[PDB]
Amino acid sequence: GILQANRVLLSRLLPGVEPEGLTVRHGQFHQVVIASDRVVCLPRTAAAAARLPRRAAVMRVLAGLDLGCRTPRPLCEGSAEGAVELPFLVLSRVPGAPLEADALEDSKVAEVVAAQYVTLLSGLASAGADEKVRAALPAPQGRWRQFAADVRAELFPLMSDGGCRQAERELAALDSLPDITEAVVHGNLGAENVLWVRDDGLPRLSGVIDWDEVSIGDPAEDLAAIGAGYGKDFLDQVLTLGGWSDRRMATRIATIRATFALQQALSACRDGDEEELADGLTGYR
Amino acid sequence: MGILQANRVLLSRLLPGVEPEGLTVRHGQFHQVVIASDRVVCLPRTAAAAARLPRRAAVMRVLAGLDLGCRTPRPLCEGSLPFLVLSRVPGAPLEADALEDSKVAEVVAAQYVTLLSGLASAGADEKVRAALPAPQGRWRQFAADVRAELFPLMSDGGCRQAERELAALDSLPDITEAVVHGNLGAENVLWVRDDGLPRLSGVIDWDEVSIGDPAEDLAAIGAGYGKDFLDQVLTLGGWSDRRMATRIATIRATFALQQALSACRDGDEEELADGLTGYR
Amino acid sequence: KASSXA
Ligand SMILES: Nc1ncnc2c1ncn2[C@@H]1O[C@H](COP(=O)(O)OP(=O)(O)OP(=O)(O)O)[C@@H](O)[C@H]1O
Repeated sequence: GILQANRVLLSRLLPGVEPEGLTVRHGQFHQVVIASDRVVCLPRTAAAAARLPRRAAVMRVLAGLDLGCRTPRPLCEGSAEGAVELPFLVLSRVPGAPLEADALEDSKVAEVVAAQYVTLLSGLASAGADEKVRAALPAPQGRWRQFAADVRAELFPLMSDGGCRQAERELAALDSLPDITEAVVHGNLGAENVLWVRDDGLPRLSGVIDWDEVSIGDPAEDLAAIGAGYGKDFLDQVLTLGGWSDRRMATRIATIRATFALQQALSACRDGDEEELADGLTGYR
Repeated sequence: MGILQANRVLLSRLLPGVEPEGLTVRHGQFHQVVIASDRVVCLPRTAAAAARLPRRAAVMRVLAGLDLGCRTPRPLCEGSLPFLVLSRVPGAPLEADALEDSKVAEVVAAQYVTLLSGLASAGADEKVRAALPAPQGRWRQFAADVRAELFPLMSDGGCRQAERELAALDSLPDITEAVVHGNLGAENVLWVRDDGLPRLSGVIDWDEVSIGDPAEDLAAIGAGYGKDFLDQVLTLGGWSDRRMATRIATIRATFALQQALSACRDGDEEELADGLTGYR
Repeated sequence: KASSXA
């Protein structure tokens, strides 16, 4: 596996650590080796290695934002940002665990967890109005049109005729979405990437991980993720508390939310994660 | 009532559902620090430190955006009695004894060099320069406080020796090249252990931070860990020229007097006695 | 600002 094939480099970065004790998260461009206090991004290709200098820069910009929580801090030297290519990138590991929706059935838990999502999203939103953040992050145009193309090209071949018809319904509204580039947008803000410390009392937001898809874009993408994971009522509490419950925002969220499983399937398809592809394609084959 | 009971409205807001009597409060020169599982709440212990706290927050935000190869306390929330919530850096100080093992020493010295290089580079950034204290005459101020406040407590030979140490000190260049932690003692450097060899988790206590001379941080390392270890760091980082060795020696020889000057203003009698050992 | 001998 990746751990085996990269034992020598890992023995340097994590000296004395048994590499069989590590785990790996699959990414589009890099494989991520998870240690106790840090993670190591390993480029899967020469292209992937040439993107790490900019990823270093991006993670440094994120580590400077006021989000009310932690992010993976780059553990390289600043001069790694000026390199053509890096063979690895080490990041601090955000502690904590994902939150089961079950907890949100107690309504004080729900209020306190919604309030902390709002601080995060509000911080991401204001960072997106900042010209220096804007300059350091990607901001693709026409992403919804192109995403629809990418689904049709990469996922439809894996779908039943019924699945394809359902996907077409969901991809329908995408061409009419306004193309909003106003917030820092995590882009994969499912519950597994938002980590909590729940030992001492009510759930407290430790931090956020997996920023591979980060951009300047539409805040509705991140709220859609939340809604996809936690359902209507919890989403409505976040929108109320954040001041985002208007009809325009809510309609964009509904449109994006209906594509969210397809987003997960498209990512799993490009990063080789078989289980995540099977999950994402639930009901489309 | 305790500090915990007294501050309890703010704690239930910041730490919803956390039993206050289960927390711990460490004290410092300026701040009462409530210690929770993954964060601390800094509270001013004076009217002076309540006014300075916004600026301290701003400084911590800058530090959180540097490339030092490790963590720093990240500001998570600030407010007005002002408070500042910071991430808690995990790990523990390294016992000097761990440096007996030469493989541990190499790895630890390597991680110190990364940190010090990061601090050095960071001092060349106009923005950091713009956000961080860069005092001029930091040592002449020191020398005057020592003569005023400590000489009256000292023997004639004590005063003679101190005078020699302050002279050396007045001959140092007023270098402002690096971000200088200012108090980089062992207890301010935390490690992850028991997962192979020690890995630098992060650095805390940035109240003394400035743009300054990095010899101050190297001197602190040598005071905590000794001369073989500091020689290792100086050699690995390419800092073992004699001009650097002079600055390090000059600064280190002030460490007893700095402790005594603090313990004088504190009313701490044991620190004052320890600081003044051999000066009376 | 060395405390306690650092
Ligand atoms: N970010 C942190 N992570 C972990 N422990 C911390 C953190 N900040 C403070 N502490 C703990 O709290 C103690 C007191 O905090 P600190 O040393 O920063 O005091 P201070 O009064 O703010 O500083 P100073 O005396 O330099 O003005 C530390 O010795 C340490 O045990």
